[PDB]
Parts: sequence; C-alpha cells; structure tokens
Amino acid sequence: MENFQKVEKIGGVVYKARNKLTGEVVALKKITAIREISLLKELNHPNIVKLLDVIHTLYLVFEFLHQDLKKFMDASALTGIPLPLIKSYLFQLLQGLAFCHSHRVLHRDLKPQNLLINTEGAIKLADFGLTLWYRAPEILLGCKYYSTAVDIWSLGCIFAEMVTRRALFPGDSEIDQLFRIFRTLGTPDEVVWPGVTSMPDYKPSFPKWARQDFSKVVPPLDEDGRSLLSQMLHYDPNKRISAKAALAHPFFQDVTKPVPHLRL
Ligand SMILES: CC(=O)Nc1nccc(-c2c(C)nc3ccccn23)n1
Repeated sequence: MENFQKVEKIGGVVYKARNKLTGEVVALKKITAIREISLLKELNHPNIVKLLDVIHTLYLVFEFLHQDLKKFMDASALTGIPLPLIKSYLFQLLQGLAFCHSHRVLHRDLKPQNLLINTEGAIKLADFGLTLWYRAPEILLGCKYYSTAVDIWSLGCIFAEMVTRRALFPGDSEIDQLFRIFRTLGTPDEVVWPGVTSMPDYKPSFPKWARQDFSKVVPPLDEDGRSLLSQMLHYDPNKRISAKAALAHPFFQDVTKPVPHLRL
C-alpha cells in the first residue's frame, strides 16, 4: 500500500488512487475468500469493471471509471435519458450478466450506485462476486439457494427507473419492500408462482392486492419495452427471462451505441 497515493474518497471503503510509480489512476477497495477473489481476476469482459490486482498483505485494485449511473440519472432528471441511450445501456448490462451467469457467478446486489459509465458510451458491472429497492422477492421470502434470476429482477427495476425517472419499488424495510412489489404486480399465489406458499417467510395472512396494468407503471415506454420488462419481473424465478434470451427480444432490433453528455 506504500505504492499508492489516495486521491479522494469515491464511495469496505473505495478510493480513487494513483500507482505512485506506474502512471495509473485506479479505484482501490480496502476490505476460501482468497481463493474466491482469485477466480474473479480471471473473469474478464468489456461490461465488467476490471480487477487489476489482489493485494493480500486484503485490498482490491480495480480499473477507474469517472461516473456512476445513479449520479447520471440525477443530472438527467429534468429531461430524462434519451430512449436510445437507455436501450444501449440495458443491452450492454444484459451482455455482462449473460457472461457472469454462464460461469455460475451471481452479482446479488445490483443497483445504480455500482453501475459505472464512461465518455465512450460504455457501461460496466462492479462489486461482482464480492438499500432494498432492487431486491428480488425470492430473497425477501427466505429462499436461501436463489439463482441468477435475482440479477435479472434487479436490472428490470433499474430499466424502469431510467424510463420514468422514479424508483419503481422504494421500500425502507423488508416488509415494506415486499408490500410495494405486491401492490403493483398483485399478491402472488400458487397460480402465478408454484411453491410460493411454502417459502420460509411466506405468511397466509399477507393482504391480497390485485395486479395493475403495466401501461400505468411505465407509461412512456413503448409496447416492446413493456413486454420485455414484464418478463424480467415475473414472480417465479424459473419463468423469469434469462439474460441470453432477453438479448434476442424485439425491443433490441433497432439498438445503437449513443455517446452520453457527461459533465465531469
Ligand atoms: C466514480 C466511481 O465510482 N468509479 C469507480 N471505478 C471503479 C470501481 C468503482 C467501485 C468498486 C470496485 N466498488 C464500488 C462500490 C461503490 C461505488 C463504486 N465502486 N468505482
């Protein structure tokens, strides 16, 4: 760590830093684990933040990117992110997740704060392999052996927030999170989700709300985009669309790679 000069606090704790002798600016994270971290160094992809070095002496040295998606959404709040720029970001994240998922690795806590962007129009996943708003309902209902579907759920909540400029399900506790999901998509039962009533934290006493129309939940989104969102938010994890199959959805027929307007 004598080889690094802390520039500033970025957001254990994460620091922007300069390799005192090398030229690189980098993002430095101060934290069976050692072996797990060694499997991540080899998990390299254009939509995954690069893990440069693992220093057990345990610090993690990542590639640096200049902005997170949460701050970018706040700066675009007045006018909103142009739809072609929303569509490009979703397409790329789906590529990232498809990659992770084919090597059996989950993210588990996806959110706007850990999604990083550059001037080139690229978007990357961070915290891979290491707020309740983006949490999948199987996690809330006590399933202990949850699947890659938990990430697809989280990415759909994020898709929706970009389009509407509001958080889809902004809960401040586990039961609040759950009841907001229920009020929008209807309380789940054995019809839509087989096995649901025999989950560790399921209660037969849950209120029974009815489902709302998707044209109400994300109005300005066109029909292809609303179709894909409803398959990313299916209650049953085995019905939820996989990353690979979402990439072939007709929503991405006309996809491009626009450049964003970033003020750094
Ligand atoms: C502006 C910015 O956050 N850049 C950046 N580059 C690379 C990595 C990270 C990073 C990593 C590795 N973990 C977290 C957690 C929260 C926010 C950013 N990060 N952050």
